[PDB]
Amino acid sequence: YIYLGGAILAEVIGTTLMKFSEGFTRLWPSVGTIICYCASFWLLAQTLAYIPTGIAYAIWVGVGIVLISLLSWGFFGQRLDLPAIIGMMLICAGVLIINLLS
Amino acid sequence: YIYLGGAILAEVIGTTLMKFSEGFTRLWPSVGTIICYCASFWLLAQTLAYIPTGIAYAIWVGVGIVLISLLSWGFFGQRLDLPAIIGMMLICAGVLIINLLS
Ligand SMILES: Fc1ccc([P+](c2ccc(F)cc2)(c2ccc(F)cc2)c2ccc(F)cc2)cc1
Repeated sequence: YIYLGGAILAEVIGTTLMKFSEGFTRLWPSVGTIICYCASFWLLAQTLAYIPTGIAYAIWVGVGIVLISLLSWGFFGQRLDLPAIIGMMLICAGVLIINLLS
Repeated sequence: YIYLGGAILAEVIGTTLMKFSEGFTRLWPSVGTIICYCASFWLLAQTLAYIPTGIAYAIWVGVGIVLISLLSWGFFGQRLDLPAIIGMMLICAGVLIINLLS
C-alpha cells in the first residue's frame, strides 16, 4: 500500500495506540510505540524520496488534522468547543489559507 | 516549560545535522543524528506528561506550517500579500490563545 497514505495512518494510529489506559489493554506490546516510530520514520523517508517534499508535508498535515479530529469526535466522543480547540481552529484555518496559495 | 519547543527543535536540529553531514570522510557519525531523533521522541514523552496530545500537536502544526513554508521557499522572497498575512496572523492568534490557557 502507498507510502504517503501509510505515513498519514502511522501517526493517526500511533497516537491512538499511545492513548490506551493505565489499566490492561488487549494486544498492546510495551515496545509498540518504539516500533511505531521506527515504522513511521521509514515510511516518511520513502514518502519524501518519491513525492515532492513540500507537497507531501502539506498533504500529510492536511489529511491528518481532519482524520484525527473526525475520528476523535466521532468514535471517542470528544468535545470540539473546549478552550484549546477554539485556538486550534484559527491555526487550522490559517494553515488552509497558506496551503491554498501553495 | 521548554519541552514542546525542545521536541520540535530536536527534529529541526536532527534535520540540520542530516543535511550538513553529506559525504563519509566526515568525523560525525550517523548514530549522533539518530540520538537527536531519539531525543525528539523522548522530549515529546516529557511534553505529554502534563500536556494533552492534541494541544501538543496543534502547536507543533503551527510551527510545522512555517517549516513547510521555509522548505517551500528556500531563500526568503518579497514581502507577504494580504491573505497570507491574515493566514499567518490566524496561526499567531491560535498560539496566543493556547499559551494563555491556565
Ligand atoms: F518533513 C517532515 C515531515 C514530518 C515529520 P514528523 C512525522 C512524520 C511521519 C509520521 F508518520 C509521524 C511523524 C517527525 C517529528 C519528530 C521526529 F523526530 C521525526 C519525525 C512530525 C510530527 C508531528 C508534527 F506535528 C509534524 C511533523 C518530520 C519531517
